[PDB]
Amino acid sequence: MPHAFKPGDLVFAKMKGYPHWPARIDDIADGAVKPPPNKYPIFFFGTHETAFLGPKDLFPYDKSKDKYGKPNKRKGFNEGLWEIQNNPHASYS
Ligand SMILES: CN[C@H]1CCCN(c2cccnn2)C1
Repeated sequence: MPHAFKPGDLVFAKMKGYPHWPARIDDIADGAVKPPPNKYPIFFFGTHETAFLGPKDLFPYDKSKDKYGKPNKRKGFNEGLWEIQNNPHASYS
């Protein structure tokens, strides 16, 4: 049975105006800005951007990749697909 989201989990993350996007739940570094309550720091593969999202916009990657893991024309998306498949836990700093 599912647990709550934790750092390192792989997802497709939905934002307004954008396709479900390959991403991961990030950790929060000592001294860094924390998310709002009930929100997680989401690192978007390919764009390397961070946004804060709640579970309603988070789709676990294994269950969802057949639907959402196809090439997209949008900037960064196909790099993102490579990252989540090939090195999803690397530093992209
Ligand atoms: C994939 N393009 C969007 C997706 C959602 C995350 N976006 C953010 C969030 C915070 C800052 N900059 N960009 C970029």
